[PDB]
Amino acid sequence: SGAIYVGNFRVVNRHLATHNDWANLVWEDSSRDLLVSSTTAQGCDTIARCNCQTGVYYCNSRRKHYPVSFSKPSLIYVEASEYYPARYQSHLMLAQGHSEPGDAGGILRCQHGVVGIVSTGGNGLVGFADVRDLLWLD
Amino acid sequence: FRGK
Ligand SMILES: [Zn+2]
Repeated sequence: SGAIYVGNFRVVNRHLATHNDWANLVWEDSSRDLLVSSTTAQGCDTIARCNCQTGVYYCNSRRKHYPVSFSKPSLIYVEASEYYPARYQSHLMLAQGHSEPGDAGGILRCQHGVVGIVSTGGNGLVGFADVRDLLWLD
Repeated sequence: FRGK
C-alpha cells in the first residue's frame, strides 16, 4: 500500500512518487498531490462511485484503521512544507483526527470502494485527496 | 502536505 491499484493504474501521492512512477507517468496534478502511473499487472482496488462523506482509513503512524467523517472536496490553502510552497490544494477533504508526518498514503475507503488518500494534515485535521472524480481509472 |  501507500498506493491505490485499480485496473492497470497505480495512484499515489505526487510527492511520494518513485522514479519508476514518473518513468511510467499517465497523469499528475501538483495542485491535487496526485500522480497516476501504469502497471503491467491488474490491480485489485475499485474507486468508489458515490458522494459518501464517512468511511475508514489506515493511519500509518498509529498502525490502525480509523472511522472518519470528512467534508466535501474543496480548495484549501496549505502551508509550505518540504514538498510544496504555500498554495491552494484542490479536491481536499478534511477530517478531525490524528495526524503525523508519514501518514500520507493511507487509503480512505467507504462501502463503495476507494474514496481518497491521505495527502496533508495538521492542526487536528487530516486532509484526504479525493479520487472519485477520476472515472477513467475504472 | 504530508509523507514523512
Ligand atoms: Zn461510498
